[PDB]
Amino acid sequence: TPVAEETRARLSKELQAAQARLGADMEDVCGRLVQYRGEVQAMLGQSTEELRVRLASHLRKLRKRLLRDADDLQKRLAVYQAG
Amino acid sequence: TEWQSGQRWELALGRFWDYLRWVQTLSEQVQEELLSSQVTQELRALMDETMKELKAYKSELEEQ
Repeated sequence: TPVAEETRARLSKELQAAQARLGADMEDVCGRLVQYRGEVQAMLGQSTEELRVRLASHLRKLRKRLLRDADDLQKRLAVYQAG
Repeated sequence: TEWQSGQRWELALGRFWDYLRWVQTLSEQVQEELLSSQVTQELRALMDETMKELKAYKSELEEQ
């Protein structure tokens, strides 16, 4: 409102979306670790070697998305700081 | 774009991030705690603290 009024609000929406993306990222991670818990029960005690390799690979990509969206959120807060 | 600050919300996200890097290792202790809900319980608590601190920060930011 104080550093360009009508546009700064038209920029809170963007910050809004960035927070939503982070929250979603953190939820997708927990979701993936719940899914791992169920996958292991399905195996009825057989080796989970292959499940662990898949989880490791998938978790690394989920962690890359999280960092990228965290980076973007920091950069947006910084501008808002002095619209 | 260069570096950021030491804000309460960045420290919270820090702890979430360090916890997840430990999980990534899939060590024996990670495997134990994954088959319980212990890991998802600890991550949910860290997630909630991050979003709580983030709301608070944006609120005080609008004062400037």
